Amino acid sequence: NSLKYKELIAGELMRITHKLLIQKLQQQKKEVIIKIQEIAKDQQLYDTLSIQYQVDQKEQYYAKIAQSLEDFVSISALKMVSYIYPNISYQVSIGFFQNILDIATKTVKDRGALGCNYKYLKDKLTKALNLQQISYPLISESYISYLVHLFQDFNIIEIENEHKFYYKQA
Ligand SMILES: [Mg+2]
Repeated sequence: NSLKYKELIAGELMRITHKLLIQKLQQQKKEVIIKIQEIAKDQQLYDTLSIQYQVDQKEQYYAKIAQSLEDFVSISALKMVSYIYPNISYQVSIGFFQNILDIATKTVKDRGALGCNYKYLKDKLTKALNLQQISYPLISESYISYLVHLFQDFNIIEIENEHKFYYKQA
């Protein structure tokens, strides 16, 4: 029930949904529908849910996914269209995720030659979505790295290989 754990779950779900959304668009008519069984096929999601819950059985794994996805419904990123297992599936709002891409693009573009880092972009996305009706952020660090890497694969962003390190003061 911690706010940090909710964010970590929601961020894996954000990536998965965006990944499915982009796959479906390429292979195709107007709407994109994803099954809960397709959302479930991600190792990090399973590993993240396995931190606090027993999700070795599918139904229990699916239950906990449906629970975390209720917040996605209330912010209009998804809409449930089939309710009765084995047919639990959702329509993805293409505007919601395109808006995420518009905001990410503008944030990094306005920085120009100074550029920015992963925290900055995360705070900026979150401030600009302004989803105060949930009470934890949906944007995790792992979702931001997936976006940054996606942008790099489309030649939009160049990632620096330099890192800072510090002497540990005894
Ligand atoms: Mg993620």
